Amino acid sequence: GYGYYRTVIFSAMFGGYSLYYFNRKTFSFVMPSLVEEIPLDKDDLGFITSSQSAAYAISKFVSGVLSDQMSARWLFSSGLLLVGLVNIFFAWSSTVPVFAALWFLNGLAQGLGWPPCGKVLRKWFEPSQFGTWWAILSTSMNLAGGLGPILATILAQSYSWRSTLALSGALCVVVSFLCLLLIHNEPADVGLRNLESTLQELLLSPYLWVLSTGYLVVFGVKTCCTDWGQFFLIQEKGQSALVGSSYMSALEVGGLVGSIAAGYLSDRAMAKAGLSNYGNPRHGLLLFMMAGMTVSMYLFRVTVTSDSPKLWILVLGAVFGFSSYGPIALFGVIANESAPPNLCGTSHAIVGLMANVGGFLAGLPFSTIAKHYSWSTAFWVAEVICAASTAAFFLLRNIRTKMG
Ligand SMILES: CCCCCCCCCCC(CCCCCCCCCC)(CO[C@H]1O[C@@H](CO)[C@H](O[C@@H]2O[C@@H](CO)[C@H](O)[C@@H](O)[C@@H]2O)[C@@H](O)[C@@H]1O)CO[C@H]1O[C@@H](CO)[C@H](O[C@@H]2O[C@@H](CO)[C@H](O)[C@@H](O)[C@@H]2O)[C@@H](O)[C@H]1O
Ligand SMILES: CCCCCCCCCCC(CCCCCCCCCC)(CO[C@H]1O[C@@H](CO)[C@H](O[C@@H]2O[C@@H](CO)[C@H](O)[C@@H](O)[C@@H]2O)[C@@H](O)[C@@H]1O)CO[C@H]1O[C@@H](CO)[C@H](O[C@@H]2O[C@@H](CO)[C@H](O)[C@@H](O)[C@@H]2O)[C@@H](O)[C@H]1O
Repeated sequence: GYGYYRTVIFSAMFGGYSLYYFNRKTFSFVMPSLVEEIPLDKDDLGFITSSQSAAYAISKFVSGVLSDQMSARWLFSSGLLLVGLVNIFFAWSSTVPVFAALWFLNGLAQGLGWPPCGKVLRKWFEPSQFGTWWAILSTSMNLAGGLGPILATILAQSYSWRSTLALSGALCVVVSFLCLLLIHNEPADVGLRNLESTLQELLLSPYLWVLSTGYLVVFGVKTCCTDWGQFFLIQEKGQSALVGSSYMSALEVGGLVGSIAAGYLSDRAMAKAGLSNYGNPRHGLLLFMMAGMTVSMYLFRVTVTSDSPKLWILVLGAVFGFSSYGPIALFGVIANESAPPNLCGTSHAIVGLMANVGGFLAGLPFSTIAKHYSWSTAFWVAEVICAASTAAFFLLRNIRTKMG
């Protein structure tokens, strides 16, 4: 009788996470029609966004460490209420400091979304199907971000800005009780069945640092290419400004399909596996996609000129997105799967912590080296770094897998 329970649990988690991500960018969704009532500038916008980003960055790690002990049913609902209440309070106030102080709590509550879902997925679904549903659930954020602007446009036309956030908060509070009532933390509670590791042992496993370095390199390269690619294409390749938007759209469209396909293929690879404590069945795609990333970077840098047509650029962007948005999901799955059953949350939190520094590296230093020599001089550096990391991961493949 696993079918009904799995269906209802996944539906509840999908709706809950869609609402969590929708109630995170609602400020940006309603921003246009908010300056006429309260006169602001770009500095206030930066202040609020920075406060939210810092709060989210801290809360992700804190929640990831905490969720290993507290229930994964009383977090996924408490965070959603808090988000809804903060949204309502934002709706019923109009001044910069209350906005800045409320959005900090918004981010702090937003940080409590994923770890409970990951824990429930690990302790409910099969070990050979844990990557497909992970990838499918990850697309709720994409769906919310792609459909939200349209709903905001058709809603704020017939109402005001304070008339939208109140409804969003009411919806969040209403659905919080449903997600609390429907989610079962473990299959043993109902009456079904499913199938000694200190934290120091987790911190004393080389595989964790290998995964951390891989995630750092992949995320840094992706951030660099998705940030300064338009500037490279508009100031060195002599292309029209129109091709940048198409290039980014192709990159995102390819990335979504890449994530889903990587999840499904890695899950399929596990069925035909001679389970052991050495190696990893998901390592084939964790290397093939990185090689594809390097090849696509080389082709984008070398064989692109004003003579090149639009189709070539679109294909290159799609291939780069397909090869770039997959290894991130695979790193997440591997870090949340190769850990002791009572320490899944901590390992994922430590791996994800290694991404803020990657973003910082992909930020100002890249602009500095571009300012000193050129854009191509920095893209070549990124290329060689990625190639060296791919090689190093290639030789270091049979390292011990099970942490602890
Ligand atoms: C108890 C703390 C203990 C640590 C102290 C060391 C320093 C701590 C600060 C580091 C940290 C929290 C640390 C988390 C917990 C650490 C626990 C580790 C324990 C190890 C055992 C906050 O770091 C900064 O975040 C910046 C906000 O961005 C702010 O700088 C201001 O903004 C600057 C430009 O951003 C300007 O220069 C200027 O406007 C300010 O300067 C700062 O106020 C804040 O300090 C990490 O924040 C990072 O989150 C990521 C989110 O992805 C952010 O990436 C981006 O964010 C958005 C734009 O940023 C984008 O929209 C988003 O697309 C992109 O992803 C990063 O940018 C950064 O935000
Ligand atoms: C099993 C899946 C179930 C179905 C759900 C998932 C599939 C739906 C995907 C929807 C999708 C694909 C667009 C092509 C559609 C064909 C796709 C084929 C499948 C569908 C048949 C829409 O992507 C665009 O959709 C547009 C609206 O249509 C938005 O325009 C807006 O509207 C204007 C006025 O309305 C306004 O001026 C203005 O607000 C916008 O300009 C764009 O903002 C949005 O990027 C992807 O959305 C998702 O992609 C990711 C990429 O990482 C993006 O997240 C990013 O993360 C950071 C870095 O990772 C980025 O730095 C950050 O910027 C971004 O947060 C977002 O894009 C996210 O939302």
